[PDB]
Amino acid sequence: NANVVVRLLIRRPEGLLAAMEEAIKIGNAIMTFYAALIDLLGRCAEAIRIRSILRSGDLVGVISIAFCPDHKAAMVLFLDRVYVQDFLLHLLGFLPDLRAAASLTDMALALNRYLCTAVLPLLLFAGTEHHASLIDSLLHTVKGCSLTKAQRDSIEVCLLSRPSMMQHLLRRLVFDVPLLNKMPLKLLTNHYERCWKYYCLPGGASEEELHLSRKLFWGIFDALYEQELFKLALPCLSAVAGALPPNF
Amino acid sequence: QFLRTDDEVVLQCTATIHKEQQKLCLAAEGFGNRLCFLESTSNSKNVPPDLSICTFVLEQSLSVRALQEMLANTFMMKTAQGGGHRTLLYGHAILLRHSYSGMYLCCLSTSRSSTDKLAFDVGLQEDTTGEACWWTIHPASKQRSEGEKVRVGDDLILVSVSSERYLHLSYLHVDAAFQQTLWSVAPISSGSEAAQGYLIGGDVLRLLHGECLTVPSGEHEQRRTVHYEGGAVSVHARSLWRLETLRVAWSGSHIRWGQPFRLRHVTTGKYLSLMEDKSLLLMDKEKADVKSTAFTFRSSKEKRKEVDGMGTSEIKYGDSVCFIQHIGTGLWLTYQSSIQRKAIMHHEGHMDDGLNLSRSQHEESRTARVIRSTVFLFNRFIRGLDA
Repeated sequence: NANVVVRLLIRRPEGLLAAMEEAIKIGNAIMTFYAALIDLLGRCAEAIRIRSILRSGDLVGVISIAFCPDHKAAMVLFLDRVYVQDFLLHLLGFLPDLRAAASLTDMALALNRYLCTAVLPLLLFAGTEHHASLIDSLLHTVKGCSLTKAQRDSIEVCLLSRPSMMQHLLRRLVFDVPLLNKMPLKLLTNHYERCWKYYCLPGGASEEELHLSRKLFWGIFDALYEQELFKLALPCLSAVAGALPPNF
Repeated sequence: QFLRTDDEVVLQCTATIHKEQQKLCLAAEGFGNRLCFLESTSNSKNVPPDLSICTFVLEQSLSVRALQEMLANTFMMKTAQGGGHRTLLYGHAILLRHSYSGMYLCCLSTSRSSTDKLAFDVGLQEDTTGEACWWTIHPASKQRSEGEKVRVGDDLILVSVSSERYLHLSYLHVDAAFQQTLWSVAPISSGSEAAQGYLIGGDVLRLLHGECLTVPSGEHEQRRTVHYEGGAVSVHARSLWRLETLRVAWSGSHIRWGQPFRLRHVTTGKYLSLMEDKSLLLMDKEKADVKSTAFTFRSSKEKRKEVDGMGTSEIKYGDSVCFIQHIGTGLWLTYQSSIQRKAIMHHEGHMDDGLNLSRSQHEESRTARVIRSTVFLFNRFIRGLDA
């Protein structure tokens, strides 16, 4: 169907990107009306002569306001369809988003909405700031369905890689652990043994934080099923600290 | 009546700029530029345009199913493929080459106009193995059909394969887009045309005497005189005269006694535009009129009309006694009295006016057109530096 209709569509789509973000000042008519066009266009996975025509490099709406419930996720899926692993973070865009994680209602539903677009980047200094915005959105929720969905993507995005900022975010779990032992972030506290083991290889203040983390692990050991589940991984956090040391 | 492979036509529209019937054919540069361009052939009796820069030969028409054989190829595309003549059907992908420079017609991945989002431009590559060079045929005629035989004198939409964009004509631009242009197909020479050593239209040749002719050397009168000589002037470039008839279609037919003769120097590009008062003058297409360029051929000093085909292979080259007569004057080319003896159009003068000929070959003409275009670039760029 798409294979036909885009060949049909060389005739009249109706400077189109010239006035693309024009009437945001000006009744959501043309904005949503072309949002439909771009979302429909972004539906194409030899026959990939199309891809140039699929790419007629239109990247203004990416950093349009990087409504904003509606349009930006459509741009997300279109860019994911038609269009290195660490280049894309200049497109924050999550700079309004993960920083806007407490604006008290289009916002309140874009909140639980854009968790899909937050998982979607599962596909060298400012990544610490990206993990900062991510932690701000995280503890802003730590909407729980797609939040628990994004909880899985957060750890793999954390171990996705500078790498000094990656070890910084690996002990960011210990940074938030000062309020731990909550039950929400207990799964992240359990899985943080993997982040410490990820820091453990080339990485083995910091050892002082490791001693404070072992002290917090012993304090969680006497803090007394989900906590009883995460306590076995807090022993794995102590072992990974052994392999490592060889609303703010 | 119809078209096969190895067939030479052109592509024209009499397109409009404010109700113009502007007989614009697509002409390609080659040998120094990879872009093509429009070419008005309307006032060809007073600005005769070039044809050798806009003639093309049907290299290979094939089925669309046959193209994926080349996809399965990773040679010589089965060296025929098939026959034979492979008589033209609509709904075929075709290979097309320039005649002269011989570049193969392809589109471009470029946007060298408006913008106008991602439509495409027209190129001339030499890698035929790429479907920018491949071109699916569509008659824009429900009165006709697709798959049936392609006649002479039809009108078509030719669409790409890679871009699959139609042949777009823009304003004056030629491009590939989601809109189309109809295309006349004027038959020129087919095929074969017909035998070795014959007066066949479009030819460039030498004008021998038994002895030959000459143009002066360089260092410029801009060679605007014409004489006789022995010498290696055949071996020189200056003895080269691209014949053109007034007939736009079938211009590469056989030449016969007294066809209309738009005659043109090659190294300059100037036409032999006869000063009608006394003798010979040289200027470009602007002077080239029925008073200035158009002559006839007569087998005797005392002594063509209608052919939609190859015609009669009239004269060979060495066996040629052609009393050239200018139509506008009735004069005949005799001489005066370094053997650089000046020839003159005259009533009689001398009785040696049925002169002798010898055709050229491709490489030498090619280098000649190169030289012409070369100095055309060169001297204008020289004053580019001077500015």
